[PDB]
Amino acid sequence: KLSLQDVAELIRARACQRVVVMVGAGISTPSGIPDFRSPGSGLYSNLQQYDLPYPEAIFELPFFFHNPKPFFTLAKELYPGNYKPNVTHYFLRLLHDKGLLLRLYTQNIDGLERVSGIPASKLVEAHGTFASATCTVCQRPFPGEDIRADVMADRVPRCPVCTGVVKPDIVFFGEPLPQRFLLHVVDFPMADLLLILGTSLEVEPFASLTEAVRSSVPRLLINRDLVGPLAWHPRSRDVAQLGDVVHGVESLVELLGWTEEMRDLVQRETGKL
Amino acid sequence: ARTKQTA
Ligand SMILES: [Zn+2]
Repeated sequence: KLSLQDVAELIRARACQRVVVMVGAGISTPSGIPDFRSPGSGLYSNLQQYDLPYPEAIFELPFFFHNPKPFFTLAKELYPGNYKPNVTHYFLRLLHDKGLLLRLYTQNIDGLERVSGIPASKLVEAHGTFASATCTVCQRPFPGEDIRADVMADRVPRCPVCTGVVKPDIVFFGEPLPQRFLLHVVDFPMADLLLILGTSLEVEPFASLTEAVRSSVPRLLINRDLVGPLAWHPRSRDVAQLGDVVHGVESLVELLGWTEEMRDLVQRETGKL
Repeated sequence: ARTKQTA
């Protein structure tokens, strides 16, 4: 029933004022972040020297305590400054600058949403962040800067009080999501538009947030394929823009009338970095 | 789910 142009006109007519966004690894592959599950990149080769039975073991606690070096190889690669936000991130930044963003929920741990200038209060880094770390033994918290030197020197960071391994506050499988994730209880009932960008929706409880908006709220998916509860429980006002994520974003930006403003923003922000 | 889990 609804088209991408229909959704754009809802925004242009100010019929939608409170957009909630969900994003995943697909929005950051254009920045050059190798989606490590695939054997192409050089980060993959740095992990192939290790004990890794499969890619997701890098985010599992039993493997981590057996051998933390693969995870900290990834941590070293995602160090701030190695990668920059791309057009999809700045589309979300411009969405915030134009007063439309209720909240951005992200599964990514590359920190690029904050780098693009989205304020922390508008962001829920649902699978954690490298901005802080916790001793796995004594539970002391540390700023992420405190483990930087070790990580960049390929040393596993240890606690200065108890010598336990100090683990960045990335959410591993089996761990609770951060306290800010609780904002979903009020954000999703309050949204009048849901945007889902670049995620396969294969991890819970993040994926089921798609079902938490009201029945009248359009759900616009910009993604390679139809995934998650949007495939198994489709609703009448769902819109699927299937294809390259950046091309779907570029199409929406043009329909909204934002193209020149978005390019000006990207030019100035990339130069600041 | 209340913890991060594969769907
Ligand atoms: Zn400790």
